[PDB]
Amino acid sequence: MLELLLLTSELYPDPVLPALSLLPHTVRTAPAEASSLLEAGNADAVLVDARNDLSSGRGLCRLLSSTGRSIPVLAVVSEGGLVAVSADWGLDEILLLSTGPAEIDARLRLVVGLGKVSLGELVIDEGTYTARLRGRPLDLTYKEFELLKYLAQHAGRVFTRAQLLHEVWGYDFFGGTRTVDVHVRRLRAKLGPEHEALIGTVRNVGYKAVRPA
DNA sequence: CTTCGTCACGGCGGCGAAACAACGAGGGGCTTCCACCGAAACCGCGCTGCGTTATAATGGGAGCTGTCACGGATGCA
Repeated sequence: MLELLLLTSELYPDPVLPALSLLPHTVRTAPAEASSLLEAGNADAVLVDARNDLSSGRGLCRLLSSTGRSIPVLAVVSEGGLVAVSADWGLDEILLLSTGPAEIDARLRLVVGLGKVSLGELVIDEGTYTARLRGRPLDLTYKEFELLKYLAQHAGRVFTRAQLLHEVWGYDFFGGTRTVDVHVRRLRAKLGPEHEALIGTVRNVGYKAVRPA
């Protein structure tokens, strides 16, 4: 009753997951391509092969992730390869290549079968990449909107420039930037006289966010 | 083509940490025994030396000896 779409170059679903033939779910196969995500129709779940290669499997799990709406993404890895399997893959469920038929059935029937938190005086709207600080208008540049976003949810957490750099930027990451200094100085300006006490900037500890009061 | 985002550039400055000098409690400087080294001793005894042996016994075993020549030093006649 589920259409499972395999992105695997094995040309058969059998060595990727052996016991799946014991369940009468339909399996539609294609090589591990992003364009075969356009090959998804009424697929209820999707399995990626990452048994020997954790990197492209994790990135494909990432390629699916955050796109929306979304159909939940699954992957199959090895047991010594479960070290890299984490929440950073964008997984909803991970499968091993030795999980049983009723086990895969239960994981599938679990996974295929609200608003933002208010409020730290900085609302986050995901549409135009902008916020709202005690006032409707709040212009945030491409990276001056996520810098506040990064310090928003991790309020109270201490983050160094590089720790911020690789999540706030791509990052590349360049050096000798002061881009944090350029931003936080700018992010402490468009926030008006009030809420200047939203970021904790003590010397050489990085740039932590201080939540009220 | 237009207009916005980013990323150094350079300084500013206020924190900040490390160097330098008022010194007092763990070492340096005290006795106080006796298992001990170490002495001093008290030995005996392998180890070397030295003595004696009482029928008669009364002359080496051995060695295999040659060159080639030559000056000369040495016993004869």
